[PDB]
Amino acid sequence: PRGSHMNPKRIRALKSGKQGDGPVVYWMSRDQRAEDNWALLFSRAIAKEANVPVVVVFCLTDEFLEAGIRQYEFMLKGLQELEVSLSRKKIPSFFLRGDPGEKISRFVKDYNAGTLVTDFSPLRIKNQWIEKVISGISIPFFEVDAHNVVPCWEASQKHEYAAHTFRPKLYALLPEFLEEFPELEPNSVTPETLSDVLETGVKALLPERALLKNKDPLFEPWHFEPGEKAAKKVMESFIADRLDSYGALRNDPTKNMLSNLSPYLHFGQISSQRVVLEVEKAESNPGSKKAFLDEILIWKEISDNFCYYNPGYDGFESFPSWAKESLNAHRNDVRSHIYTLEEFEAGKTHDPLWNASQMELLSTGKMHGYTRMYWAKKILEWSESPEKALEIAICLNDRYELDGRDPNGYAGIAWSIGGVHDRAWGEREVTGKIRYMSYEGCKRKFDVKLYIEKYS
DNA sequence: CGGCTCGCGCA
DNA sequence: TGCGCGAAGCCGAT
Ligand SMILES: Cc1cc2nc3c(=O)[nH]c(=O)nc-3n(C[C@H](O)[C@H](O)[C@H](O)COP(=O)(O)OP(=O)(O)OC[C@H]3O[C@@H](n4cnc5c(N)ncnc54)[C@H](O)[C@@H]3O)c2cc1C
Repeated sequence: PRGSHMNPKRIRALKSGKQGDGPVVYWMSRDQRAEDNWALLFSRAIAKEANVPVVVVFCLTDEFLEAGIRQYEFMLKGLQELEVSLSRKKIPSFFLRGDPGEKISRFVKDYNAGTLVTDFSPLRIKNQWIEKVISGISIPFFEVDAHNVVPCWEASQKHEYAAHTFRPKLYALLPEFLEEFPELEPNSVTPETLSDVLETGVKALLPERALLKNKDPLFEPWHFEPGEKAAKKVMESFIADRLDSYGALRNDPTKNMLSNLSPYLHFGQISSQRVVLEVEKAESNPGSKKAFLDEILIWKEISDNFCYYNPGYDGFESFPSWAKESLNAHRNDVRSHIYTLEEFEAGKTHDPLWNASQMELLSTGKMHGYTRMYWAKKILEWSESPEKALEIAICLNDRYELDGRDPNGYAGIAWSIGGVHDRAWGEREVTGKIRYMSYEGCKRKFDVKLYIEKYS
């Protein structure tokens, strides 16, 4: 589809047809950014060879009622900044409200689009929208992987059992797909208010707000500034101040040594390929670079491999055969404790370490990467069944995490509860052969009293 | 067959 | 804190 700096393996055809005489339409969803976006670049390249302008369309769905204000404001404020960025490049952006299966097909017919492009997401609801759009349009429909360094359908053609089998496949394709991004050329031709959608949506989510006793909100919004510009600053400070000590202080929740990039990486406000490009060129601790590259490349893209090849990624059926047989045998085991969804949500357990972990989630929207393991595994230990544990963890993870509703979450929860991408460990009660984490094990690895005292 | 992103005993 | 071992089931390189 033309291009010199454009690898054709990044784009695949969802529907064939005669290319219309209208503008090229980029259905933006996962990658909400103007820079370092292969989908927006491939849309501009197709627009250049056809001598037509490119436009961006974003469909705001009713999915925001399932989450809260913390994710709604973080995403909508970045789209307000993105609207100004695309305007400087003469790219007009259109924001629709409703079902994408019906709104995109109507926008395509109304604007007389010539070609339709969208980004890649392995989630179930995205494939449902794509099949609805294919049946309602008659122009070519393409899909570009702008979230992974190596395209998901190109890195592996099957479900990967572990990371030690996915690691050689990914790193073998890095010299081809790891490249610099070309600049977004502005439009040569020419062709709802986001402020009202923000005030309307916030007023609908106000009753469901997380509060404390004196009716004060629990969420602290000053920890992470949303937007494409702020995501660049978070990367720069991480490379300059936090990348050196990353390899040694990554599992210490009392130290702020993480990249803090998952809120921006989830909404697509920053390209993970851009982060890899800068980390590769940075002269820092070699063990710290290898530890970070293993996270943002192997573990981030293998979660896309998990959801894309297992349509029941949020279910007990996606668990391996050894894990399902172990969890099934311990179904009748008496639990030491039993808490419901409301008691897990308010942090009213007997474990001050688990409660402090839940408080960091409710107040900042980003639980530390290490405690999220202990947070999820203790749910399986103090719940009715593995299905209820999977249901409570997914609920709290997608409702209060800023990086929630992400393929990393369903793969991370399945790792902690179902042992996905893990192996079997010592036999125990209730949990069986699933990996076990203890409060005493965290006491020997970091100052637990400091973590508890920080979040009450 | 070899090696996989815990708890535990011991410097 | 840092290291070596234990307990476990299975992939995949042959
Ligand atoms: C039960 C559970 C639930 C999770 N929930 C989510 C979620 O909803 N959204 C989410 O983005 N991550 C989730 N993860 C992964 C992990 O908790 C976050 O990626 C990380 O804590 C975010 O902080 P960070 O970006 O500063 O981490 P860093 O150490 O800076 O990691 C850098 C990047 O690497 C990737 N990464 C790191 N660790 C993992 C991992 N274990 N799996 C996959 N990718 C990883 C992420 O893209 C992250 O932004 C979850 C993990 C677990 C165990």
